[PDB]
Amino acid sequence: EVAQLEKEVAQAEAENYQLEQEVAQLEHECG
Amino acid sequence: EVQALKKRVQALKARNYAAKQKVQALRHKCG
Repeated sequence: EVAQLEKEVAQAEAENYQLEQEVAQLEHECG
Repeated sequence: EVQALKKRVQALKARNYAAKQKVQALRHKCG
């Protein structure tokens, strides 16, 4: 369902947003 | 669009999958 996919996209987006923050930080401190 | 959101999910998961590995790789590298 559209609603299901939307909650799934929002799920991925939420994680994605965090992953990029952590990667940027970890790289900024290490990389 | 269902088909549209599905590709959104896949695109996100594709980036999420890569980012997740990066975060954990970075946690190993400098965690």
